[PDB]
Amino acid sequence: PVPSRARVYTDVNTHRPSEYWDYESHVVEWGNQDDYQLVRKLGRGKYSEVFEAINITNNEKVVVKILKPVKKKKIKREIKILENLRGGPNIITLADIVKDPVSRTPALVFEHVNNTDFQTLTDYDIRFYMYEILKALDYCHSMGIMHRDVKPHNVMIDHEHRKLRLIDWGLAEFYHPGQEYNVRVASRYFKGPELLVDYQMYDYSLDMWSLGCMLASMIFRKEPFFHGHDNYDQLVRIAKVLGTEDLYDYIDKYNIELDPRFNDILGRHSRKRWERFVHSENQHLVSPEALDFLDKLLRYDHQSRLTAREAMEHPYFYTV
Amino acid sequence: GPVPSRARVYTDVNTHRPSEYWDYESHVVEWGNQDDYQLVRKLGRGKYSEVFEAINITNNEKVVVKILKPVKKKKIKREIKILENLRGGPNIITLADIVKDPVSRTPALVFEHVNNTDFKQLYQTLTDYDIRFYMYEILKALDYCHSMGIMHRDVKPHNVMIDHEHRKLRLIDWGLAEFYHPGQEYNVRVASRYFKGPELLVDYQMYDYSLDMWSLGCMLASMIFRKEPFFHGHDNYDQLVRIAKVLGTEDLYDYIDKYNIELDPRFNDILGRHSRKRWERFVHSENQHLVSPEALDFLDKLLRYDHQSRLTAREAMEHPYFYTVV
Ligand SMILES: CCc1ccccc1-c1ccc(CNCCc2nc3cc(OC)ccc3[nH]2)cc1Cl
Ligand SMILES: CCc1ccccc1-c1ccc(CNCCc2nc3cc(OC)ccc3[nH]2)cc1Cl
Repeated sequence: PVPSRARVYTDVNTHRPSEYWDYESHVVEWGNQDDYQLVRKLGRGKYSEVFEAINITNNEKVVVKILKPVKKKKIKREIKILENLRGGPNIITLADIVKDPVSRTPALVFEHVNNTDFQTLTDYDIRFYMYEILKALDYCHSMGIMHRDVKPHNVMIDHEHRKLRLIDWGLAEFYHPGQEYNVRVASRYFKGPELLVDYQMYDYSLDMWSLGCMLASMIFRKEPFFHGHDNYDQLVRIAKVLGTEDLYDYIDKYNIELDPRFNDILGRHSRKRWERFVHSENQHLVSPEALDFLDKLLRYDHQSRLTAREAMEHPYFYTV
Repeated sequence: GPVPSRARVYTDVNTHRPSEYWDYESHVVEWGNQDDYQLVRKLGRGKYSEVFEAINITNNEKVVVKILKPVKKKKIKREIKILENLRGGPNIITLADIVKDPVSRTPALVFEHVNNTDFKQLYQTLTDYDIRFYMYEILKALDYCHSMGIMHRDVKPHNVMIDHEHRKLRLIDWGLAEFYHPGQEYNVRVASRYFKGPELLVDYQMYDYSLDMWSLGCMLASMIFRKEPFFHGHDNYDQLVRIAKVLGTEDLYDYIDKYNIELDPRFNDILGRHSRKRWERFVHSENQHLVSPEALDFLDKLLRYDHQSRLTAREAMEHPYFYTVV
């Protein structure tokens, strides 16, 4: 395959000392979890359990994410990235790194977030929160980090305080030009074309594809927008909207070899117009600006997608 | 008999934990294969250990291998359990592996590598800021291990490794460490002569984390005054006389009376009568650049006969002497 690199923040890690991006060499100081009393379980992840807790030293609520130590290297990676991004705009704030004295199970302690469930959402609300996610993305990309798991589940919102946080940095990675990354990242519905066609030299632009999937689901009230039933089928769902002509132009541009599992399922599909997804229940959220912005996000060619900084200057945000 | 005493902080941390945490005799040690490590050079030798720099042949990383002379099996289980409990704590030496050589079957502990700077030459280059910085780093380790219900019981310069280039500090050699249980009567034959707290010297067995705070105080005094060691006893009885020559014999009697301690008759002919000295007395041309009212106030609050009056590690971290450190 043809090599590729990010159009923005290409060498931000290259120009930084190894201590910034060498997470394997990072020394983790595990404090005592006795300073936190667990209150209740909030939810479960594939390798984590999140709890609401109280910091007994200052009577403040916190969130404790207890990690199943399946891969030690991955825990070091998440901790290093969270430490590097700590305090960045709309990034979940790592407050402490602790282990229970008896269990010795790794646990991450974060700032509390009064997560609203979610209906009454306005056109302005979508622009507002989309801009808030872009602030987090332009910040983490500028810090040489790809989130690689952008989806609604990883965005916490406190609608009362108009506060948004990008969470779960467990799949995040440092961007190095020319690096070949594992494509088994992100959640099925939000996997970029690059992951599905097994193109390993991807970049921050993957997060922009995921953001586009979120936008399409909201404005069209179709969740998920690209509803694959497996990783191969996911690419077919994309092809049913974007067309198969541009998919071949993409794979040809990067000299990608298509897995033979696509042979019997891909078929032939026309490129659809975004206006076709507009209906009576969603028309109050759709506008020419929204469709133009969406069109500039959902592109097979990762290099042609808007960057988070370019996306922030789009007319769709002129009102925020 | 003597008046009972308990720690002012972290009193019941082990009492409220399941026996698995502190019953080291029942702990099952999994001894791995030492073939993954090649010994490079000897770093130093302890009374019952030899510490080597080694290379982990599976990942080409340097490690530290402590080969223990298995004189007391229970003590090895204790050290292993404590190191396992504290594994990953701030400024605590990190146990990486537990191994036995296939032929020798000698117990060996494998730790994270530490680039130990020789301070015998950099003792002269240290600044007031450096002493406050490294003292704060030791207090992080102590407040952490105490919070984990562990007393180190051998706090001294030899058991503190510093990589000055990276401003990295590690509290090592947990061979004498013990689990704190309120009301437990401990062996007083712990720590190293110069660093022994008065509780040990007067054979008061019901001591606690505060013992480590006296030892830290001896280290602070030897550094800021450039007097190594600060309390230079020639035997364990004489060590108390050297402390009394500074702290005075009036406060020593107030201490033993408070806990109804019986003073060993071996003290009769050597203790004498001594005035309480002012800390400013130890200031001289060679060390004045390391001394300040804050430093002497902090030292005065560590070096107290009464173990209960000494600052805890958490109280010590909030002292004005540390206002200048992160
Ligand atoms: C209105 C903004 C918006 C624009 C476009 C597309 C979607 C959305 C959106 C819609 C809903 C949500 C809320 N997602 C909830 C996130 C969440 N995981 C959690 C995990 C937990 O424990 C594991 C607990 C609470 C959690 N809470 C976030 C977002 Cl960003
Ligand atoms: C400025 C730091 C400081 C502030 C206040 C009082 C003392 C000190 C201090 C001064 C020097 C040192 C360094 N000690 C190194 C100890 C050490 N064990 C070793 C064991 C070895 O084999 C078993 C080999 C080398 C070793 N090397 C530590 C400390 Cl904590």
